[PDB]
Amino acid sequence: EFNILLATDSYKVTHYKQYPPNTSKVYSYFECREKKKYEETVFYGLQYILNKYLKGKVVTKEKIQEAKDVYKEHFQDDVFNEKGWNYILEKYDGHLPIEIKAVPEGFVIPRGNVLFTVENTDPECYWLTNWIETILVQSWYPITVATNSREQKKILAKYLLETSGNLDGLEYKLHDFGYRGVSSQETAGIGASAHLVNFKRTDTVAGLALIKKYYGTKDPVPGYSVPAAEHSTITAWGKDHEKDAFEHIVTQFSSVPVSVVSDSYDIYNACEKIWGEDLRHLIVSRSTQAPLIIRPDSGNPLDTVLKVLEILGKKFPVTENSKGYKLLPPYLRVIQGDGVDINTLQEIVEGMKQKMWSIENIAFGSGGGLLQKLTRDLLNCSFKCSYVVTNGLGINVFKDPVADPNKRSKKGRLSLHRTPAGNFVTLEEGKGDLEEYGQDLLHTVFKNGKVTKSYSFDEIRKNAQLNIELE
Amino acid sequence: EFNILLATDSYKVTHYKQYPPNTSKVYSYFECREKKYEETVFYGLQYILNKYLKGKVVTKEKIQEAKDVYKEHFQDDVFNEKGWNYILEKYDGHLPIEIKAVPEGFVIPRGNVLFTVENTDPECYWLTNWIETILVQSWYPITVATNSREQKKILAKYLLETSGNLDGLEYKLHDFGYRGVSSQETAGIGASAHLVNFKRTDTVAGLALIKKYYGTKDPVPGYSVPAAEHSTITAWGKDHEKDAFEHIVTQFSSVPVSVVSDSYDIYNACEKIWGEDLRHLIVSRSTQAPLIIRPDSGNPLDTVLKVLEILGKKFPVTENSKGYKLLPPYLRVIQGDGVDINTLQEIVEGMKQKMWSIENIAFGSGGGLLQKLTRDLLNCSFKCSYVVTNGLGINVFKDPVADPNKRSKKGRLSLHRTPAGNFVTLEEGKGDLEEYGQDLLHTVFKNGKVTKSYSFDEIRKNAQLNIEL
Ligand SMILES: O=C(/C=C/c1cccnc1)NCCCCC1CCN(C(=O)c2ccccc2)CC1
Ligand SMILES: O=C(/C=C/c1cccnc1)NCCCCC1CCN(C(=O)c2ccccc2)CC1
Repeated sequence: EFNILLATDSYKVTHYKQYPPNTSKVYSYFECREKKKYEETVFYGLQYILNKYLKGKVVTKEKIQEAKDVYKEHFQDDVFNEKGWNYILEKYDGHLPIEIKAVPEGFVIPRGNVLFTVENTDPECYWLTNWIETILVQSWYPITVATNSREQKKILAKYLLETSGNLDGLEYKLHDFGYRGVSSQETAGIGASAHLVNFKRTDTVAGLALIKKYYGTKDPVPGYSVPAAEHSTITAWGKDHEKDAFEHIVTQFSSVPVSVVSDSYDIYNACEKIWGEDLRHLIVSRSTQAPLIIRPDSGNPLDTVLKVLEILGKKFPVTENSKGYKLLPPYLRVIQGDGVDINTLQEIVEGMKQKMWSIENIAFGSGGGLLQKLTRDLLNCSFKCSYVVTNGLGINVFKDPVADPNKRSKKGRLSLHRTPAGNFVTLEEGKGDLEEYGQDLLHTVFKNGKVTKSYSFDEIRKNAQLNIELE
Repeated sequence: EFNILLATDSYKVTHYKQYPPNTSKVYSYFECREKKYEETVFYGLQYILNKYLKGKVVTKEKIQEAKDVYKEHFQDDVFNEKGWNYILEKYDGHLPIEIKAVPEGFVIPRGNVLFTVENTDPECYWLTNWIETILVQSWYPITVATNSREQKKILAKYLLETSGNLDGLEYKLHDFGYRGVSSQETAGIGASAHLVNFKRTDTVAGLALIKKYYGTKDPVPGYSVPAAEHSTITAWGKDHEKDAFEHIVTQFSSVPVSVVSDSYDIYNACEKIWGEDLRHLIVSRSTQAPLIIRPDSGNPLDTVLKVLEILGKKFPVTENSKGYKLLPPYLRVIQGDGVDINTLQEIVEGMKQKMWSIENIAFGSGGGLLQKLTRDLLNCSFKCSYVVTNGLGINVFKDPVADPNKRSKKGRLSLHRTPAGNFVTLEEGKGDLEEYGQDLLHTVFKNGKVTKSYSFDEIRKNAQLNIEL
């Protein structure tokens, strides 16, 4: 069973001996710190952490003793605030005397703004605010996946609008293939859920149960999949029987969309001769609601996409749409799901545009790039103390390292506001109290062991919409 | 609760309908495919077998849940309810799978078979690749362990060169990665992988994983040290940094303590606060309880070098037997910002050029150690190599025309020692020719049971550096 006393950076066990004596309040905040582009971030995932790990009776006698026993050996020393944890157990029935205020989930906020704040609600528990830094900072991951996924949606929207005149099907154009490429089962659920903030297609099934339990949707499920082959279901037929494999698979899935990985031996042969000639009659007969989707999976991603489109365009009836771009027949599409990240996605769609191929023709799968190849420094997600009360006097505190101004933190009590022009601003030094800037956009989401304000996944999706979708 | 029927890539739900009719066996293998990182540490499969694959993993309720979810997820009924029911009824929900693997902690060159998977009941031909997704997640502990060991090699080389020995090596790279990983579960897994090579970690989650799944003779596999963070310095107020420092070193007067010193001005902190105002509180400390000064910003090499130059003029420096400079034993440095395998190399080489012993310093690494890694780094990959259809075995493989690096191995595989004592993987069942001695893979899982396992102490032994041995 999870033990919050064993869920912090080891050194934090020692911090109750380090704060100034007579400190009754430690107040800290989280931001995606600005860096001298990812200019705005999607706030998502705190609600998961609050419910799974922080709410309710999280301290017990047994948990205190287990931590005491572990830390004794881990430090080869007795440092450990047994009395402080005892206090929470006795006085609050093991509920954390902490108040957390946050911007609503799904909100899209520029870099360098306060996203949430954390403070103790009992003077005895001044040490607790930063104890939970470690667990709360892991919110970096769903924030960063959701943000990077949204930035890819923006690229897709731009090019789809340019080459087709509308955004039909945008939400299906980036498909999560990342389950095997993430570091754990828990990470898979969290990351998949964050991608679904922006899109509707995923093979990372773990995201579904996460969303159902912690957020919820009106619809039965938040994400969808489609039948598809893997190399094993092709190669198992034998090298001389690739066509037999293709024929069997498209016939098994004759009335639903089906993707068939076509690069086991020679992608270009498969497109030109197997799909384009030998099995063409099984493809041109298909429904618009049940296309064949050809899936390359190797080679230079742009070069391969372009050559695949070139081959198909000569074997199948191509039209030119109202924008002047080439369009495959509706029973045939392509998905590129190898080596796709935000940079290569851009290169591919721009390449297609230059060769006059509509983005209607293609969708993308992304695995490692979408869910794993991300770190906490991408958006500089960071948690810092900005205000303490010592001997009954509040003081505004901060770091400001001489050699790195980018690491300077904010001072004092903070609030987030709309500007007169409709943008965002973070007020420092308790200045929000002057009420010159309308209401604080941070809301209490956690107080004294209870989750006080929750968002459905539908609300989050609405909050994270692109401007172009709004238009 | 975990449900293995909902723990695969969605498209694999549809694969039972795509294999050749009358297929009775699907046999697959995992390798770190050949294309830096010439050899990999095999670690973490045992965690997966015990936590997710062993025992009764199918129930009626689990089957109904998955059926209900997939109906909505596909907007269609494609789920193999019959196949999962067969496992439940015939085997009391235990997986009819056999997995063979190299021993954990083993250090093996790229492009070798590390484990194999096959069904033990013809009805369950589809099950081999159902569990691809979970098993392939072993990439992460393999990669963390491997990259951590590569850093130990660097530290070993330079500590040996600058000091003449390896004393303390296992304390020189400290895991700071807990906040920087993607989840609690990842934290435990990755921290445990670093502990294959080192003994210091602030990622507490790894201790419990190791105790539950591997075990050590010692009470715990990893250790920590008291240390400040910016909040315990800055809370004192900007004009009271000296007060914070004094309080902290006085509270921790008889144990090692690290104190982050760059809140406002690292160079001032070192030269004036530690080097002058509080010097008397440092030179009185025990060799068993040094002050460790922690910079945390600026260019990592430049800042380490300047910090060392400052301390060397404020404190008595000696020259060790190798000709390198050494701080007094009550004073050390830890650099824990921006450290990855590349910057680690740059720092120690820069220290060596300026005649500073590696004895003076340790490294903390967070995102670099536990998060900034992908499955592409070692090309960790699972592929089918052998099938039996209509009673005939067939060697199968992929070999994409545009990328020879993605070519996979053919047929039944085995791992052997060569005459020179190296590893070789034999394909096409050739291990059965008995020209290369015994298969080095062992059966680790069979029909719901873990059949062979390793303590964390043995894993550490297997993962030792040549220089250590
Ligand atoms: O190939 C796999 C999964 C592979 C996988 C999974 C997991 C791990 N590793 C690999 N899944 C098949 C997805 C095919 C979906 C198609 C794409 C083309 N398409 C559009 O572009 C579109 C047309 C009209 C409107 C909107 C979009 C129509 C829908
Ligand atoms: O500063 C932190 C943690 C900060 C943190 C944690 C978590 C997250 N984010 C930040 N931990 C302090 C560790 C200090 C250990 C010292 C290093 C110097 N040293 C040697 O080099 C050595 C000398 C002789 C023999 C062997 C080694 C002696 C041991």
